[PDB]
Amino acid sequence: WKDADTTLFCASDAKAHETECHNVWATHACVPTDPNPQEIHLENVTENFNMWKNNMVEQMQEDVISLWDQCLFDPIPIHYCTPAGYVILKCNDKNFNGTGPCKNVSSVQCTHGIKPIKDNWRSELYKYKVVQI
Amino acid sequence: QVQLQESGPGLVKPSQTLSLSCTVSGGSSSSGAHYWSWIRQYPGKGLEWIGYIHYSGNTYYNPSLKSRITISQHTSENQFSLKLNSVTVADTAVYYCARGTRLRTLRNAFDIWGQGTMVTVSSASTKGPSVFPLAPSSKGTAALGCLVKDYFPEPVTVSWNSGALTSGVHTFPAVLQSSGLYSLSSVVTVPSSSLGTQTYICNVNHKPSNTKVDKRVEPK
Amino acid sequence: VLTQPPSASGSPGQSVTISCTGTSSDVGGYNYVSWYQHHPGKAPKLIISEVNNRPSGVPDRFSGSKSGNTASLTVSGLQAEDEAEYYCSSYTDIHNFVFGGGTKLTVLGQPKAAPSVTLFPPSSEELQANKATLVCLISDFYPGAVTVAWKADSSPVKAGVETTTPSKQSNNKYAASSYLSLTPEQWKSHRSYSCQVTHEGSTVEKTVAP
Repeated sequence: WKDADTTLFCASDAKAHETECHNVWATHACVPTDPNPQEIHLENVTENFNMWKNNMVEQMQEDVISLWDQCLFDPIPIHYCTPAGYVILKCNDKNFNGTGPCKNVSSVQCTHGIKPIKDNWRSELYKYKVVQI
Repeated sequence: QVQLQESGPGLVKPSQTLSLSCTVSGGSSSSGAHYWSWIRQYPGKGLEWIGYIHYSGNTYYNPSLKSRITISQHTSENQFSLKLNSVTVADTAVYYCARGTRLRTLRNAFDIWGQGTMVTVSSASTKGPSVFPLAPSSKGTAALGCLVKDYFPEPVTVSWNSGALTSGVHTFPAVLQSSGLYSLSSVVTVPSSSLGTQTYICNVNHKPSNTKVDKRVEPK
Repeated sequence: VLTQPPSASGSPGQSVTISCTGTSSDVGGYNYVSWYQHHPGKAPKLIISEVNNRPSGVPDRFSGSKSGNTASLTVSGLQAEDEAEYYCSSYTDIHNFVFGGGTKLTVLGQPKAAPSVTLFPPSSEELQANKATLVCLISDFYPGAVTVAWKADSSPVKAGVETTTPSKQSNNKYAASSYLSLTPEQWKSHRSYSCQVTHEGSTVEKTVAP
């Protein structure tokens, strides 16, 4: 793979039928969540992450803009995912801080379900990285 | 690379049930978080969203189709399909399949389209045309024609004075009436210098019904 | 359900703008307006997405916008390859979409010409055979983008009407045809019959009587 930058999409379990502010945004912005995502253990290999250079903390926050844009009470989980030809590498190291080496990586299709401030995103982002197949 | 190929019938009888199939080929189908949509263009008019279905199996039809409609998927053979019921001549259109995206910067747009496939609704079995003339007079240039009305199916061929007269000639696209029958015009502009003098004949030709009509066109 | 103008023209080099009027729940309720370029017999190309976003491989010179409920697409610096038909769509409500009628962008390659309207009455032969059709012939005009309407006496009609889409002549100019079918009683009950064609804000109108 190459470590690269691409246009992501969002997915949620939002209800089409109802008025809670960003249920309303998500129904017009995101797709439904697949109840069984893929999680593939990296055998053996290690890669270098950098929460500070992650252009998922660059597209997130632009969707948070359009969220409030039309917004004006409970948040639900939103997932961020990659298109064909790309995939998300996830760091499973427990004393990982955000940067440097990470021996236990795995690949995921979408991120975890995120409660909704760049720093609040990075509080959960840290372990995610995009590469191109 | 990912293109969309629509297959299906050209003709269907009224009250029946059109069903078209679209084959993805690049390229994902099931694989992606896109939406797989059906859109028809009434040539001119003219453009209308039918519905789509998501990789998760979620269907979203147009509200104005009171249960005349279902859409479904073959995760397997990377293809999907629409089944439109109880069709009338109204449903005559070009049908495009298209990929709807919910990526950011492309949200609720249709990035990939299909080249389109023409679908015609009509009861009619093969019928030969009625060739009616369109006369000039002084009611310099004059202009006269042949109305080739009520035939099926297409095509029809016109030519004036056995192909000798080519200059000033124009034949129109055929036009499907609510009946289910076609109709077209052929017309030529001329030196009215020669209306009592030069004879003018259109040579209609309808191979489907093995009919050939040659109509005299003259003044008053 | 959205509203565009039929034609829109400019000469090579110039800049052209195209409206697309909606309602507060169509456009102006969502930032999901799209624009599609459709060359004939070919698959439509998406060119603007989410109001003003050029996809990859779409030139710098196409641009979107919306004021209130009227989205708008601009083409800066025309070239021959831009001559096509352009549609706009907007998301609307829980999963639904609306389109405009389409706009013919003609990149002017020759003098504009107003349409010549010849309106043939039903022939003897056809009348004697029970039926009657009025043939509007529209000829020698440019750009190739018109609109026809019919009138009985001076009342508008759309029952029993079919129309050609503008087609090129041997002299690189455009032609089109509209038909009005009716029973001969309808023909000689009404005082007169009018075919009127709108070509770029002008409106020519021929009339025949029994």
